[PDB]
Amino acid sequence: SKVIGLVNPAGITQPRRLTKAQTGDFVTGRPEDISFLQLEKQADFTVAK
Amino acid sequence: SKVIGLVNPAGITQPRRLTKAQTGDFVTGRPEDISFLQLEKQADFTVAK
Amino acid sequence: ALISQSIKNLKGGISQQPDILRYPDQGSRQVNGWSSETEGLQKRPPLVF
Amino acid sequence: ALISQSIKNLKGGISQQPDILRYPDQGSRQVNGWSSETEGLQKRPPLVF
Amino acid sequence: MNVETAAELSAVNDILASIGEPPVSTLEGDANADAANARRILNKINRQIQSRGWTFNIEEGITLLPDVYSNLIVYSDDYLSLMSTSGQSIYVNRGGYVYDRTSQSDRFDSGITVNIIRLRDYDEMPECFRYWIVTKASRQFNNRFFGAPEVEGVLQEEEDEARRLCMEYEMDYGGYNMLDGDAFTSGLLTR
Amino acid sequence: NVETAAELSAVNDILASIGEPPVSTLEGDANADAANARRILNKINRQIQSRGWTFNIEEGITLLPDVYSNLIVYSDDYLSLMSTSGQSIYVNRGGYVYDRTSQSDRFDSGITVNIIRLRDYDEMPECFRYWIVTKASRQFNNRFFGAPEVEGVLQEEEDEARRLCMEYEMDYGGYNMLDGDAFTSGLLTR
Amino acid sequence: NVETAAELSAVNDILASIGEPPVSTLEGDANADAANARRILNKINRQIQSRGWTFNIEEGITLLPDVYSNLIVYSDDYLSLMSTSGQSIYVNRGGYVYDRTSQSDRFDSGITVNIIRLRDYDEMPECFRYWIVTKASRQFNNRFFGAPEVEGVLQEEEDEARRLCMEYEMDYGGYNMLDGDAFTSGLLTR
Amino acid sequence: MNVETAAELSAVNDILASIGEPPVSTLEGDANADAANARRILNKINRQIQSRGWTFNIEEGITLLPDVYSNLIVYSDDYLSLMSTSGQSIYVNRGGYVYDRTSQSDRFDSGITVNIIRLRDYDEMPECFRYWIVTKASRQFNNRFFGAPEVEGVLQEEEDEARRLCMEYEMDYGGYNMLDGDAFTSGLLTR
Amino acid sequence: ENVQVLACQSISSDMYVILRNEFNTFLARISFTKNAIDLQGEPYRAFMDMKIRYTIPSGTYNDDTFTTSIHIPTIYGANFGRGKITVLEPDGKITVFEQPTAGWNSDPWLRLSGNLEGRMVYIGFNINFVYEFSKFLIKQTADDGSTSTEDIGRLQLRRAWVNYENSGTFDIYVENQSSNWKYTMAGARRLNLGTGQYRFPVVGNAKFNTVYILSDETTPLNIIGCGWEGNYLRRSSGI
Repeated sequence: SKVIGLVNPAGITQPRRLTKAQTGDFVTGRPEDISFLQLEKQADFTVAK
Repeated sequence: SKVIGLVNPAGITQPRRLTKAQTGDFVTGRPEDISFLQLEKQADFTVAK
Repeated sequence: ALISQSIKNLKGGISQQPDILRYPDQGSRQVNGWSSETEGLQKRPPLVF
Repeated sequence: ALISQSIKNLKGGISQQPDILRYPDQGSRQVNGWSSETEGLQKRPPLVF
Repeated sequence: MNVETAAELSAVNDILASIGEPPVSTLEGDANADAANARRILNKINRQIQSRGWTFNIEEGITLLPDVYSNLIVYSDDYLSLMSTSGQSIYVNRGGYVYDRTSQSDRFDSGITVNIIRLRDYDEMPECFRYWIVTKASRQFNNRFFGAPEVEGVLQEEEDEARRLCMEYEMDYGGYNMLDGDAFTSGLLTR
Repeated sequence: NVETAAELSAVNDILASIGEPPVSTLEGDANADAANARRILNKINRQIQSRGWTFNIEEGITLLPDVYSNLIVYSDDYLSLMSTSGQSIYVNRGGYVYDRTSQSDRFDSGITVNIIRLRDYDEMPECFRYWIVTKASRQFNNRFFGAPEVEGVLQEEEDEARRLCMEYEMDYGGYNMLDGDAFTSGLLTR
Repeated sequence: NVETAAELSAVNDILASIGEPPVSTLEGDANADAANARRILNKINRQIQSRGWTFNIEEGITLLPDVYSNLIVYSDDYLSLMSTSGQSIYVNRGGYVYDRTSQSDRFDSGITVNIIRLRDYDEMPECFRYWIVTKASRQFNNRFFGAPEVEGVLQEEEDEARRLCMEYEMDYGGYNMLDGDAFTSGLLTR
Repeated sequence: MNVETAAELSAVNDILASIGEPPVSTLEGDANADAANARRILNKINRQIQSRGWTFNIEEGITLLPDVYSNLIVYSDDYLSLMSTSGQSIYVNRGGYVYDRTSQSDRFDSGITVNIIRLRDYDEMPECFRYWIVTKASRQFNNRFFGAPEVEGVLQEEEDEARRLCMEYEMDYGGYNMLDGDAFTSGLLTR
Repeated sequence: ENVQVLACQSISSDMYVILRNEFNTFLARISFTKNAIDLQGEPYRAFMDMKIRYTIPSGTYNDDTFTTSIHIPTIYGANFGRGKITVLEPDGKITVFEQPTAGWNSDPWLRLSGNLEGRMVYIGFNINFVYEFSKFLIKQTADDGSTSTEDIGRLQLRRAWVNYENSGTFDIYVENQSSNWKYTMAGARRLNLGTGQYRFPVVGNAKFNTVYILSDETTPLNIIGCGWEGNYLRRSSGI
C-alpha cells in the first residue's frame, strides 16, 4: 500500500510533466519509462496463507 | 514470512530513495532491480502435504 | 570516398603537358617565382637599384 | 589507432629541410654532439688544456 | 566575447583532455587553435543542455515589464525558451520582441507572466550538469576534430551514464508525488 | 541580405563540424564555403518551418487584396496556406491565390486563412535553432565532406534534437483530449 | 595542492595500467603524465561523490549567511544541494544560493539543506577508492593510451567495482521497507 | 616499505610466472623492474579482496578507544571499512578521524563499538584467498604489461574458478541456516 | 660563448685547437679516445671543455672559514670570460660553481669547500650539449630508396623514449604551443652509469611538440636510439 513510481532514467519521460498536466492533457513521454514498484512475494504469500 | 528485498547491485535503483519517499512519490529506478527472496520449495511442499 | 593527397614538394616548374600527363608539383604558369630545394617556393629577390 | 615507430639510428645531423621532407634520425639542431656509427650519439671529447 | 572563470578553464581543459595536452589561461583566439574552438563547443552545449527544461531552470511565475516610453517588451537571445503559465501558450518572438499570436498585437500596457527559461553560465549549474555538459561537449569535439571509433564509442557510453545520473538529479530535485502534489488528483482525494 | 549576429554563429557551427570559422559572410561572390553553408541553412529553415508547429500556424489571419488590381498575392514568404475548417479551397496559380471550387481568381472582400509565414533563423525557439543547425550540419556533411562516422553521429544527434523539439511542441500549447477539442468538449457538458 | 600519502599511490595506480611510477607530484609545471592523471583523478572524485551516497549526504545541515553582506555563499565545494523534504527551492545564482519561489536572495536567518560536501581521495571508503582508481584508469586509458583490450578489461572491472560499491552502500545504513521509512511506518502501528 | 615474507615471495614469484622468469629474494626496487612492480600490484589486490567483506574478516563487536588527552579516535588507512553494529551506520571519516554525521561531533567520551574490517597481510589469509589473490593479481599484471588475448582469456576463466572456490569457502566457513540462526525467524519458531 | 676558434688541425686522432677568449689565446687537444683517461688521475674522463691538472699550493686555506681560495689566473694562463666551472677530485666529489654576474674578471676566485693542502684537483668548464630529435611524425620507407613521410591527418602523441647505453644524467625538455616540461633522469640509483630505457610522456599534436635533450653534468651520454607511440586517426583514405 505504498505507491512508488519508478521513473527510468534512461528514458525520456519526466515527472515535471506528468504531474502538472490536467486530466486529459497530452504530454511527452514513453510508456515504458514509468513503472511502479511491486512486491513480488507470491509463492511466499500462498504458502503463508 | 521474512521479507528480504534483494537490490541488484548492477542496476540503478537504490534504497535511500525508495524508502524516504512518501506515498505516491516519483523516484528514480528501474523495476528489474529490486526483487524479493522467495522460498521455492513447491514440489517438496506438495509432496509433504 | 573521401580521398586525400599531399603534393609535398612544389619545386616543380611550369609544364604545358596535358592534365593526365604531369608529375605532381609542377604547375601551369609560374611568374616571378624561385623554387629552392629546402625552402619551398619564394618570391624572387627584389632587384636593388 | 595506437601507432608506434622506432627511429633506431640517430647518426643524423641537422637538416633545415621542412618537417614533411626529412629522413628519420636527423634533428633540427645539434650542438657539441658526435655521431659515431656503432655507439650512437656522444658528448664530444672534452678539450684538454 | 567573455571573461574567464576559474571552473570554465577546467571545463575546457577537460574537453582538450579527450585528445590533446592541457592549456592554461586561454585569453586569446590564438593561444591554441584547439582551445578556443573547444570553448565555442562548450558554450554551444551550455546553451543546448539548458533547453531541455529542468526543474531548477524553469523559473515558474516570472514577470516581464515592457519599456515605459517604447511600450514594448524585449525578447532576447539570453531568453532561451519562454512559455505561458497554464496552457495554449500565446507568446512568440517576432522582430526581437515577444508577441501575442491570439491578440495579434505587440503593445503591452502591463507586464507579462511567463514560464521562462533563462541562459546561465557553465557555473551556476549543479555538478551533475557540469559533468554531463563536459562529456557531451567532449563527444562533439571528438566527432568534429579527431574522429576515431574507440574514443567515440566510449564517450557515447559515458554520455549515456552522465544523462542517467542527471535524470536522477532531476527526479531527486523537486520530489514529484502523484497523489498529493499535482492539480487533478489532489482534489479527487479531498475528503 | 543583412548580417545577423546569431546567423553568423549558425553558419560557423555548420563549419564547426568541418574545419575553420569564416567571418561575417557579407559578400555575394565570396568565400564559397560560407555562401554554400548559408544556402543550406536557409533551405533547412524553409523546411523546418514547413512542417507546421503551434507557434508558427497563425490561425485566423486575414489577407486583403490590392485595391486597384483586385487580387491578393501568393508569395514565397507564404510558406503553406490552408483554410480554416476543412476542404481547403485555396491554391497558388501564377503567383496568385485561386479557388478550385468557385473557379475564380478575383476577390472582392478579404480572406481568412491558416497561413505559415517564413521567419528567420532568429525569431525561432532555441530548440528549433539547434535542430536547424544540426540537420543542416548533416546535409552539409553528406554533400561536401563525405566522411562516414561523422554522418552516423549527426544522424543520431538529429534524432535527439527532433526528440527535444517535439517535446517542446507538445509542451508549448498544452493539448488536452477531453476538455479542449471540438468534438469531446460538448460530449462532456452536463 | 599538498602532497597526500595515499593520493600518490592513486596517481601511481593510474599509471599502473600504462608505464612507469612517478614521484610525489609536487610541482605545477612538471611531469605532464603525473599532473594529467591527477586532473583525471580529481575529476572522477568530484563525479563519484556527485551520485549521492548515504555517508556523503549530510542530512540536516544548517548554513549561515555573512553578518555584514547578508548573503549566504554557494561554493564549488558545495557539490549538489537540495532541500530537506521535497520541492527543493535553492539554486545557485552568481555564486550565491537563491530562492526560486520566494524570488529573493537576502536571507535573515539560516537555512536547512541536505548538502554534499566535496571530500578528498582520502576521507572515502576503500570501496570507493578502488572505484575512483579503476574508473579514472579507464578514462586515462581512453584518452591517451588508446589500446582496445585494456579498455575492455577496465570496462569489465569498473562494472565489478561499482557492483562492490553498491554492495557497500546497501550494507552501510540498512534500509528496511516497513520499519524505517516515512509512509509505511505509521501503517504498521497497532 | 615492508620486509619480506617467505610466502609472499612465492606469491610474487607466481605473479611473474604468468609472463617472465622467476626472481629470488626481491629486497630492492632495482633488483628486477617487474618484481617490485608486481609486488605493488599484489599489495593493491591484497587491499582490494578484503574490502568485499567476508565472514572471517568482519570482526563483529570490536571496540575502539580514543586517545586520553586528545579525546579523539583515529581512522586509519589500515582500517579498511568500518560500519556500525545494528543499522543506519553513523560513522564516517573526516580529516583522518571518525565522525558522527547524526550527532554532528568529533569528540568521543567513551569507546565506540564497530563492525570493522582490518587490513591483513598476504599471510594470515586462507589458502583459498591466497590462490584467488594470486590469480587476480596475475590477470592485472597480464593486462598491464604483456597484454595478450590467450593468457588473458585463460586467466579470466581461472579467476572465475578461484572466486567460485572462495565463495564456497565463505558459505562453508561460518554456517548460515535460514530458520534457526538469524534474527527474525528465530523468534517466529519459538513454541 | 664569446670565444673565437681561430684554428683547427688534426694529427692522427688528436685535434689541436687554438682558441681565443676575450682576454687570452689558448691551445688545446681534443682526443678521440673511447674509454681512456685524458689526464693522470680523473676517475671517469670528466667532460670539462677545458681541463687542467692543478695541485693546490701551500697557502690558500683560511683557518677561520671552511673554504680554500683557488685563483683561476694561476691555475690557467690568465683570465676567463663567462661559463660554468666544475671542480673534480680523485673521489667522486663534484662541485659546481656558477658564474658571477660580471663574470670571472670581477670575481676571479674559486671557493672550494674543505681543507686542500695538496691534492689533485681537475677544473674545467661545462659542455652545453643540445639535440632536438625532429618533429615526430610517420616516416615510412617508400620502397627502397626514398623516405616519404605522412602528412595527412592528426597524430596525437602519447609517449616517447630515449635508448641510452652506459650513460649519465640528462634532461629531456619537452615544449608545446604554450607549455613547458622538464623530465629529468637521474643515475642508476657513486657514478652509477646506467644502460636502460627512459620513457617520458609527450602529449600533443606532434606538429607542435618539440623534444630536446640537454646535458651538462660531466658524465658521458650515449643516445643509441629513440621512438614514439602516437594515436593517428585519419579521416580520409589513400589511392
